[PDB]
Amino acid sequence: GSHSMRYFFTSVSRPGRGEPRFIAVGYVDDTQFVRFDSDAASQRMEPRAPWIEQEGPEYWDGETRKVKAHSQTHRVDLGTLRGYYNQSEAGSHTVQRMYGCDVGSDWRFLRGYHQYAYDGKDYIALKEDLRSWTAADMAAQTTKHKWEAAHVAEQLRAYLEGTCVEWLRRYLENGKETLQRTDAPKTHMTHHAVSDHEATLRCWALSFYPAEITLTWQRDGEDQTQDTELVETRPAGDGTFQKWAAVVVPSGQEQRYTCHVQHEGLPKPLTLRWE
Amino acid sequence: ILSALVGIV
Amino acid sequence: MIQRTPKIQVYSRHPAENGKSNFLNCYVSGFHPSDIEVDLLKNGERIEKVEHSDLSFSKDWSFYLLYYTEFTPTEKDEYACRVNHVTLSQPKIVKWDRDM
Repeated sequence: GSHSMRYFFTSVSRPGRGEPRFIAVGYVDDTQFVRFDSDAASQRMEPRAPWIEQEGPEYWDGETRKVKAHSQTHRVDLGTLRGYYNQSEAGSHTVQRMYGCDVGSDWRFLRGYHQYAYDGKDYIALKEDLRSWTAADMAAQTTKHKWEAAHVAEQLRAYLEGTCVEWLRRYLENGKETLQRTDAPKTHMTHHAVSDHEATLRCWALSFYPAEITLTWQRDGEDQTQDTELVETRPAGDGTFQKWAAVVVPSGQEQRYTCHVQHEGLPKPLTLRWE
Repeated sequence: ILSALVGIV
Repeated sequence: MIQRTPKIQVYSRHPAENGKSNFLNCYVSGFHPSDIEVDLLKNGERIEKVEHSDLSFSKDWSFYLLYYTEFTPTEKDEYACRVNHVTLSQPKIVKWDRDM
């Protein structure tokens, strides 16, 4: 199936409290593999997945050096943005950056991303043609011109279409056992009477990987989108995910409802009915 | 791996 | 500035079976800014040995973190997750229900 690799960077200023907090994490699909925490003792890029631990010191020394360069860039960015929007040097602010690439089921380049946000709001992003930019406001346009003059977009497409896809593949290979696995969800339902005339029917999807999944409830085969309590897909903590969906059913009508499950790990969609 | 260059805003 | 309140889910890694070792999770997501306080509680008491995932965020820039701790559920022990964030006037507490 499809795959992706992306780096997430969060920078938070700490006025009068010293250096800005900086955190970086890398993911291949839904598995995190590296991290860097400006407040940590090592001051180095660190492994968060078993399959990346085999990389030698050359890899860790290199990534530690580049991630520190990122840290410094965002430390300069915080001050610049503070200036662009004429803000008090006393308040705390946040800058986030995300970039990466997607490859199809054929492991071939599908698309590249490079987005930036200031205080949780879109600031600037690289368009899909990897040649132009989307500037949120006037401050962003100033950054856009700067990046255009420095031919930043060009350097980004080379990384996104080359290096990014190349290393993603390498990671997928080195981590075949983890990254290339598909754990079809384990499913089951629970029934709990809220009153003498209504009951809760909950549909569970457990231990599945990857995270992408579709879980719905239907009544007489019709969608119940608005009468369904659907929770956000969540991490189990062991690399797998979970999710459930529930509907309040009039006692005696359990048979009219069906749970539907779709996942890459299931050759054919599942349909469950309490009976 | 991370990208090489990182220009400021 | 933007402020998004955290969604909270308190659950166990594996189905709950009394007497068997497991992991108690508290997943907080969709919040912003990142400064957040999250604690796991056992019968009202703050659990000391609690770890959390590295700060990351979704497509819409909102953050998400997984706080977790090893535990062995029993019939009488009650667990809950307490969270505080700038968007909450009072710390929010969500009880653990082995059915959710």
